[PDB]
Amino acid sequence: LAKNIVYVAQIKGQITSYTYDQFDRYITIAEQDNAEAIIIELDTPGGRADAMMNIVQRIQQSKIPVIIYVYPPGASAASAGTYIALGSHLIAMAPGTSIGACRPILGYSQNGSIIEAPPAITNYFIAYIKSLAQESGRNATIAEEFITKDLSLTPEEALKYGVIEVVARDINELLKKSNGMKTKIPVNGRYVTLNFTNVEVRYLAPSFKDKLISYITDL
Amino acid sequence: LAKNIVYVAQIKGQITSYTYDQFDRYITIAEQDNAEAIIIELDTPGGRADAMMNIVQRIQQSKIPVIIYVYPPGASAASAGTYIALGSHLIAMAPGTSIGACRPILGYSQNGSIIEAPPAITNYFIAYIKSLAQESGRNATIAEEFITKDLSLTPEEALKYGVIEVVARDINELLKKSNGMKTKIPVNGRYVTLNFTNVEVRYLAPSFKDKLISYITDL
Amino acid sequence: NVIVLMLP
Ligand SMILES: [Cl-]
Repeated sequence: LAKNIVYVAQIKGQITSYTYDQFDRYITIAEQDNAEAIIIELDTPGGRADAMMNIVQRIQQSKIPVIIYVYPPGASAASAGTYIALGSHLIAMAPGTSIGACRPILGYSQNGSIIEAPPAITNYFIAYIKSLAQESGRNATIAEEFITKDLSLTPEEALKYGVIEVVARDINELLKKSNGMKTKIPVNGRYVTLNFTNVEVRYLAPSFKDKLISYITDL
Repeated sequence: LAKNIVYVAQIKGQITSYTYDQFDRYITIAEQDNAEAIIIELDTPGGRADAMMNIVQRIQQSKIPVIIYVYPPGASAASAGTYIALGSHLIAMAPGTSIGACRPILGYSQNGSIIEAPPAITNYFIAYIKSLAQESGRNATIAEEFITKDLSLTPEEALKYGVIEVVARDINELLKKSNGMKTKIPVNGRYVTLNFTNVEVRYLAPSFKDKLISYITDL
Repeated sequence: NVIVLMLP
């Protein structure tokens, strides 16, 4: 039991009910193993509000820090993924990645045309995103604009505007740079200082089910 | 005199985008074969709002009557499924089936919890369900209560209250009772009289993709 | 583009 463990997992594609299950499974593994943290490499272009809210909640109740890492280069945490990022203990972005564009919608027509929701539901998600940002000490002005302006930011813009905490090219740089940082939200009632000196990195493989279901959603 | 072709298809589980694809596929086949009607045996606990609205729209554009049949016994057209019924040319229910229970929620949470829908979403769905009822000469008063009271009805109740047109034990009894009925919404701008004298019934198989997706669901 | 809703 005299080890320091960081888990790394991968989450890719639409945020659905199934994505909740993955988040729950990986975070649960890390908790049961008393990990110092879990890093989630996140690449998601969109998803559902309900699954997103359930994931933020599961991260809020996590017994270990959850670091959302927008990875690999070219990844995005757009739409539902931005809320997940904003709801977490720390956000890192890889070079060539994107955060933002969070406008809520009722979905897509037969055309593939955009079905915007009523004005008051936009206001509801503005409130929600402002809440997540203020609870984690992040820029709620820019967060609001993720919705009202469909604003999208590069990693360096995200850092300068005080939306994320780290820009890192890989897991190793991420660990080096986030070492000694405080979580932006508590872990079990307490803001925690990340201890990543002498850490063992453990990669959690996506299962066959994860890949199959992701690939089917994909199309 | 003329032999009238009627297609029968089964649609089961949660209303999603795959469900839209099923409705689209089954209705197209029937339109191309110049069918008198397509009956859809529907059993759904609910689902997604956008896919539901896409399905209602597909049914409005249908060049043939679409009959929603809540079947087999034990089935329901709850939540999104009720809007589909209300948006169709005729509704039938088997004994022991259910319709209604349409109070929108943002979704289900972790531990039996539910995420409440803001009043705007609720009012928006009240307007929409009342409109579908009015357009199809169905009880708009009762349809609102599907939402405001999470009201759910038996087949006998649904008929009595002017929500559905037919209570039938199988395809046989359905065709016999609905023969001579006018569709509740138009088919290409005319309210059609159903001719179920001299009928050939054809059952439509679900495709590979249908079977795969739902078998992943059963697990 | 978060998609919002469903019913129960
Ligand atoms: Cl600490």
